[PDB]
Amino acid sequence: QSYYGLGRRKSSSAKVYLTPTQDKGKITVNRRDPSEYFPNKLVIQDMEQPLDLTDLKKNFDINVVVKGGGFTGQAGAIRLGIVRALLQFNPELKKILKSKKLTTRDKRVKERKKFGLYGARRAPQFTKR
Amino acid sequence: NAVKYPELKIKLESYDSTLLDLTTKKIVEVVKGVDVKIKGPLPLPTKKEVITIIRSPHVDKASREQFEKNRHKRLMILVDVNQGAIDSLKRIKIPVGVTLRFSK
Amino acid sequence: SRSAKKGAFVDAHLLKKVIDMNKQEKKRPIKTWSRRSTIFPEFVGNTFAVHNGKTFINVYVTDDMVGHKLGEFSPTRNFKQHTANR
Amino acid sequence: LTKQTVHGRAEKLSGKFNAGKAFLENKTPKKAKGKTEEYTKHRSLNEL
Amino acid sequence: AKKSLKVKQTRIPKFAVRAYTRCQRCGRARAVLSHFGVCRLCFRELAYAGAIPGVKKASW
Amino acid sequence: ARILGIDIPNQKRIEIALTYIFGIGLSRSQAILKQANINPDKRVKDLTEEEFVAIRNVASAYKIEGDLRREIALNIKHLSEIGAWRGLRHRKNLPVRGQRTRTNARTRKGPRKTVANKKIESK
Amino acid sequence: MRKNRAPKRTVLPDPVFNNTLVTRIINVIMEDGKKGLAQRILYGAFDLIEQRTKEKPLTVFERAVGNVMPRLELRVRRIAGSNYQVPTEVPQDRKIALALRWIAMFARKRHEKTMLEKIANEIIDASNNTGAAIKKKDDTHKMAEANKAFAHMRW
RNA sequence: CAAACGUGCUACAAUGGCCAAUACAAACAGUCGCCAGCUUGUAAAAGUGAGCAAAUCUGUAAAGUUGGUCUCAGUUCGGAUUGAGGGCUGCAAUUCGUCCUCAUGAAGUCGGAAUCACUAGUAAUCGCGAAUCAGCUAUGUCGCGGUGAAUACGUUCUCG
RNA sequence: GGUACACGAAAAACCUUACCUAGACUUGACAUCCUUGGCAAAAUUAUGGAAACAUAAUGGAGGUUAACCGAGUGACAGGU
Ligand SMILES: [Mg+2]
Ligand SMILES: [Mg+2]
Ligand SMILES: [Mg+2]
Ligand SMILES: [Mg+2]
Ligand SMILES: [Mg+2]
Ligand SMILES: [Mg+2]
Ligand SMILES: [Mg+2]
Ligand SMILES: [Mg+2]
Ligand SMILES: [Mg+2]
Ligand SMILES: [Mg+2]
Ligand SMILES: [Mg+2]
Ligand SMILES: [Mg+2]
Ligand SMILES: [Mg+2]
Ligand SMILES: [Mg+2]
Ligand SMILES: [Mg+2]
Ligand SMILES: [Mg+2]
Ligand SMILES: [Zn+2]
Repeated sequence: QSYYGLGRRKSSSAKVYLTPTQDKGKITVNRRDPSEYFPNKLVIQDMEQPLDLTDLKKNFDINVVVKGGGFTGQAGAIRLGIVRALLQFNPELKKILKSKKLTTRDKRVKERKKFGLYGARRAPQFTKR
Repeated sequence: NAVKYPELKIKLESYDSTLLDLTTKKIVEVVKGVDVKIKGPLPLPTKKEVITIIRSPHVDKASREQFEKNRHKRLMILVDVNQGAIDSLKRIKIPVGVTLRFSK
Repeated sequence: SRSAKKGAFVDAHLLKKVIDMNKQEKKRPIKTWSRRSTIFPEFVGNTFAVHNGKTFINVYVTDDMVGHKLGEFSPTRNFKQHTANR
Repeated sequence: LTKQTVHGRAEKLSGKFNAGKAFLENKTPKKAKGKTEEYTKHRSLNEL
Repeated sequence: AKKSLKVKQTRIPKFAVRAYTRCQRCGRARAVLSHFGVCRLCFRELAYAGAIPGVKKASW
Repeated sequence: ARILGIDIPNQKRIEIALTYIFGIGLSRSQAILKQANINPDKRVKDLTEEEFVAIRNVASAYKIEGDLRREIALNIKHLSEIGAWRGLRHRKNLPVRGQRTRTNARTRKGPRKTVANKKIESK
Repeated sequence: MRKNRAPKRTVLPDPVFNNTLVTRIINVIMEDGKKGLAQRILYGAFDLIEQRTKEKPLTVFERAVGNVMPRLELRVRRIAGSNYQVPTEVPQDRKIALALRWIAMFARKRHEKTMLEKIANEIIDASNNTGAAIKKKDDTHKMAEANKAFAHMRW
């Protein structure tokens, strides 16, 4: 009985596969060791942020497939993906996970550049005199 | 019975969207009224080109409007057609806007 | 800069006059509008009147001026002194 | 005490003028405008 | 000096690099859209009348 | 040090020491370094006579650093003794290539000699 | 003229020593938008602190930052000539924020070597109330004490 | 071009310079074009040459991670200027194209009085693409994504 | 001034180009209306040419003049 979750953040998909196991979780991202797929700049804890405060002793085998974005965006996708898979095993977990706001799409994406402006919200220097 | 055309790959593209859906409905209805197994009317990504034009005639480059032109695209591949379908394919009359990429 | 395979460049109108003018002993200034023609070894010894834009400035080519462009040894604009604004 | 001279330019550039003059006398009016050709249509219903 | 330049642009030049693109409706030389052969200020008038199929206003 | 009249820093690696010579930059220094086979990252102070002769020989084979200054000097004189407009432009201490001279190009004009902008009492 | 109070974004608990404040100072030393670089620099300084002070780095950091934290804040209020200052009690959130800003500002000006050792020295130099950030806090406190009279009038 | 101002780029550096290995985008564009691979070349590029009328083929992602080195110097910073040799486009590169290689190494060590923008994927910053275009020191313009902050107590003052 | 100054110009070597110096033209490089014929304009090769332009050449798609190629012709074309 596996579980599936689909997270997204900054145009980055995520396919998280939750498999019941009792021989250590063995976190895995895109068939590669997390310490090598990510700059291992301590970003690994973030994805596990909702999998820590509840538990990881249940040794859920993680099968992550992420295609798109940079590396923090990919990390954001799997946290939501981990949480969406978590919403099929013990619907109580949802309540406490909802609290910390770890069950909401961040809704934050890069704005479009506007004409006459040096960026999304920047604007040229103004000279009066 | 014959085929005379294996893997007829019809490709659709048009500047408009609603006409494109209409043409796919008409194409599918005729081709299913004859004995052909349609793979399916799949959508392809729409190539969008955007041109930026300054509104003012002489000065004020800052005030510049924008225009877009979308090339909506669809794919449709027919397995076996035969004369029974091909002869009925002659009376389809595709609205001008829709563009065909028949590849045989 | 200029490629190798291409080589040098003369308009071949300047080249034809120079060949004709070198054979003739009593050479006189050659009126050429081609500031684009590079100075070829055969040009040596002749004198040309390059169009600066207004007049024809006379240049006497030597065995040393060889290689650059014929218009490079003449000017086009002139600036020699400003004037106090205030 | 002088090792004659190892400069003087000319010689090297002389080959360059010869190359340029040979090109100029070679010049063939091969004026053209294009590259790839054919495969230019918008299709139909193969007979409408 | 407009009419003479328009006629000369239609006529073929003696060098390939001598050929430039001028708007086909008016005679404006700069800011010509090769995708449409129409300058920026004729493209606005034409786009606001519906003559060019598919050029709608953009919202992005 | 000992290489001609140049005094390469003694506490600095050889590949940078060669750059300190006038006629030898960095890329050409590496060419001499690789050609002589002497391994880089070897502080010049911790180097032996066997390398000091080979490096000198290849440097002598290349263009002498002292002759380059007179080579550039003859070339400017060569350009000015022809009467070229480029020579004239180099002559009056101005940009020799196509650089603009309206509001910029002060690296060849030294410090600014502020004059008096026009007087505008309005019109 | 606004009548609205701005919201506040989360501070985040630190990922190592679980001391929020570490993330704030990381963001303070941020330059060129490099999260990675800043974490490395800062974290390296705690390791240098271990090698030198033989004590827990979080405890030393709190002892430095808590000691640097000011109490009074002087707000400029001009009427006719110059400005008569007004001492006011700063909130707790701004207290930590101002402390961190000064710590970073005097750290990127020390005569030391790589900013790892530079920033490491400033914090260890501030745990004993003898440094550059301390002097700044001392100066503003003395200025407020001198201008105690106008504290009653604010605006 | 004796000068002055405006808007930007590059810097004055170890949050960095150089070298090696290496992970992760979105959007757009393309048959006088995109050009894979291969051969030659210190390199810009040349020759051969498939593939792609395109969710198929092509347009190397960089910051970022690790390792080595520099050890704070007007320097392995900074790249101006200048000399020479090459490559591409084009009849044609001197006036007046840009790229590469070599050579040189101006000023500049945070900038006076005074000023500008910005309230989250925003400021800052790193690359990518397109338009006009044979080519173009567009560092410009219009777009796309990677990393990603700080602060807002309040209307006494300031501008509208 | 704010509301000009990487603005018109989303590409000034030739072209662009509207400027200057020169070499050439006059119902004109382009157009209509009128009396009138079409048995061409191109492009390119020669010579003189800075190139405009001239003198000689293959005399040219076609469709009998459709479009244009012209003659005659004054109203006029043309002006960044
Ligand atoms: Mg007009
Ligand atoms: Mg220039
Ligand atoms: Mg800009
Ligand atoms: Mg380093
Ligand atoms: Mg594939
Ligand atoms: Mg200095
Ligand atoms: Mg540098
Ligand atoms: Mg040049
Ligand atoms: Mg310094
Ligand atoms: Mg706001
Ligand atoms: Mg910047
Ligand atoms: Mg105004
Ligand atoms: Mg011109
Ligand atoms: Mg006939
Ligand atoms: Mg007839
Ligand atoms: Mg008028
Ligand atoms: Zn127009």
